[PDB]
Amino acid sequence: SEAAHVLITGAAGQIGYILSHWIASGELYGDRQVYLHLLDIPPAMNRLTALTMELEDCAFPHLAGFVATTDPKAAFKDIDCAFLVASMPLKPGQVRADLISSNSVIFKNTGEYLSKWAKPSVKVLVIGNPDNTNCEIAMLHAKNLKPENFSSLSMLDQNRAYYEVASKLGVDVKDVHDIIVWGNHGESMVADLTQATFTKEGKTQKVVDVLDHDYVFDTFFKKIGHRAWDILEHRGFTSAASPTKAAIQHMKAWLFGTAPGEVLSMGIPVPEGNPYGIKPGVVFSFPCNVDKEGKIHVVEGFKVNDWLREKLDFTEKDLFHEKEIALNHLAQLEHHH
Amino acid sequence: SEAAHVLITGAAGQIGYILSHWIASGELYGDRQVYLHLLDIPPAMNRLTALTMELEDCAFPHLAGFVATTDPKAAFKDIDCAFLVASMPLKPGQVRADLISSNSVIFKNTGEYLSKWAKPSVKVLVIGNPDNTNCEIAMLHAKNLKPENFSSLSMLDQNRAYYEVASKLGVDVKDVHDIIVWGNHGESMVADLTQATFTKEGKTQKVVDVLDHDYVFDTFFKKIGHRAWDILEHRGFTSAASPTKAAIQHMKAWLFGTAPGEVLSMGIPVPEGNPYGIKPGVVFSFPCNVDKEGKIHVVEGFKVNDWLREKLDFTEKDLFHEKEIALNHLAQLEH
Ligand SMILES: NC(=O)C1=CN([C@@H]2O[C@H](COP(=O)(O)OP(=O)(O)OC[C@H]3O[C@@H](n4cnc5c(N)ncnc54)[C@H](O)[C@@H]3O)[C@@H](O)[C@H]2O)C=CC1
Ligand SMILES: NC(=O)C1=CN([C@@H]2O[C@H](COP(=O)(O)OP(=O)(O)OC[C@H]3O[C@@H](n4cnc5c(N)ncnc54)[C@H](O)[C@@H]3O)[C@@H](O)[C@H]2O)C=CC1
Repeated sequence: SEAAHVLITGAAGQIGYILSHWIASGELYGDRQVYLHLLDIPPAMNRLTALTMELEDCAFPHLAGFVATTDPKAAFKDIDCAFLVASMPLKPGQVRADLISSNSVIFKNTGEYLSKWAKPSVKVLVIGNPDNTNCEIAMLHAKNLKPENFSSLSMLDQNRAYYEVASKLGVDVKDVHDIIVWGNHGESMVADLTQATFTKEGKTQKVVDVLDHDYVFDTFFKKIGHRAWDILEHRGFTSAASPTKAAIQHMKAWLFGTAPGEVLSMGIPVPEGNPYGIKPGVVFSFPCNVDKEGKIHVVEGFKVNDWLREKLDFTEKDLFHEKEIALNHLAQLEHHH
Repeated sequence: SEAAHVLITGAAGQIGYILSHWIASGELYGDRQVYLHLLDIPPAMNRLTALTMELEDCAFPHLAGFVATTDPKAAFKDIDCAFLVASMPLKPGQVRADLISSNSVIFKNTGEYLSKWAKPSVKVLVIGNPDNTNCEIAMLHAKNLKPENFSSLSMLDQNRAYYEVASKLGVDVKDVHDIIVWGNHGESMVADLTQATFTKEGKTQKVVDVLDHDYVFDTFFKKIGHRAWDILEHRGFTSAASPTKAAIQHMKAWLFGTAPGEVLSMGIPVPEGNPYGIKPGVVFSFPCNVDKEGKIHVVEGFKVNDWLREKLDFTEKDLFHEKEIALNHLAQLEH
């Protein structure tokens, strides 16, 4: 077989460094070889060279080759999947609206590169923040691609939730089931425990039937929400290994399918006629599985109580608002020209 | 199965960060769960805490639990294997004798902790520099353990050599065979291409028969020698992912055995009656394989020409010298 071509943007950063090695080690594509397209900006090219040197010094049997570059054509040409890690960080004094705005241009341009140069079968995982909206913008501006080509990463938050709940309950993570992260990232994200069950001593119960209401519907989202800050506080830098783990997990499931009973939160273009009353037009985190053909499906059968309904409606509203900001910013720049 | 207990020293550093995650992902012990013992020093507590939070945030099914601590006893208690990454760095104005001396204390103490608290079957991989001598010192001070419990990491250098020679030949790494790293780390390391072959267009030839003499016996060793430096110059930090890769490769082979035809350079206490005329009493990188019971063996059948003989003798002499420095320093401290 021919090697799979894999793009990583912002390749010289923390996440790119780990992600490239992990993929080159064979963890993503199994026995198949990989060819890495490694994209960054000119200031970062020395760091990027250092990365390629270490890749080389691993003598990876799965690594068919690589290109390290600042050129979009070289980075996107004939790729099979992409980890869009790079984004424009928040500048001092900026609010979220400005973050959405600055990134809208990057992701418009990236959608255009994808459509022009990537394989029609390309699987694009959006990681750089604001990821749901960056994904929507990239998709909207990729004329030869389709919704099925795009998703955004919410698995980091799901993994955080699983560990938090399992620890609280005093069980292993494998003994907790059906925790879901819905909607947008950021403040409106819905960390849903209302479906969740756990097994302890051969006894299976619902999480919300055992834990205090205060914990579930207050303390829990608080700990999840301040987790990244807490890591930065102690580390001096933001997370790197844990988003990488989640990214590989998402893509591997997307490529080859999920396991029986497995439910992974994934940001996807909202399907028309989804069973949870979400309006098409944005990228929204749903409970998902993936079939052996690599197609993502929203998992049916979960229940929406009044609390969840309100939270879903709020994060839906939030996502359409972000989209509006992004499209308006692009329209204003266009008008100015 | 009960969880395998895995120690990583210097856990809060760059290598420790990646190594802990890679192991927790299941890549070392397969289906068996792991329980990480993460040791570092007092000023690194916050970075260690940060590491544990990220491990937690991966929701690894292979991670049974962890201890993250500055306490020796908690870190070494009932461990099954150890990656000894931490070491005393060279301080400005110090020479190699100083580096050997400062680390001898640390590794004497580590040998004692290992003997006192680790399982008798513990597999100890020494990574922190100077690794051959650190390994020898820890072993000598591990009363209840044996030479079989100890090895040192030379696989990063072998992997570097394979990619260098493959790139020079314009072939795939898989098409190059029998490159070996012998002896000590540092200046006297022997990057041996005299056994090595490669395949291309249906022909197998010796590397030394095809590549230029100046390349093989000068340019090549210089390239391998200034590689770490060149990465530092570009990265702003020392290598991390590549030594982690080699360390997992080494330990996984040690745990389950090597594949057919596979030859891994490994630093081991010199076996009596090894076929390459090396004296017992130091830790020396040999071409090795590992049997299905996890026992390391020196590979037989390689040839020692006059060039290799001289290089082997020089690095051997170098190792016994380093050992002497370390033991003399420890002796001074006693009296
Ligand atoms: N969705 C999720 O679950 C999470 C996402 N993230 C996102 O990942 C991003 C990267 O994180 P780190 O790797 O820690 O950051 P980093 O600052 O270490 O590296 C970012 C890299 O992107 C590069 N870059 C900037 N603009 C670029 C462009 N137009 N094209 C290509 N490369 C470009 C930089 O040169 C740098 O090498 C963050 O900015 C954040 O948005 C971070 C954590 C979790
Ligand atoms: N054998 C090989 O192939 C290679 C070995 N190395 C070795 O790896 C070592 C560390 O590399 P990184 O982790 O990237 O360095 P780093 O500087 O990022 O972190 C080293 C860690 O060791 C800790 N440490 C220092 N003294 C300690 C003690 N007595 N007990 C416990 N922890 C202690 C530090 O607090 C620090 O967290 C180097 O000292 C070097 O000797 C590096 C490259 C290749």
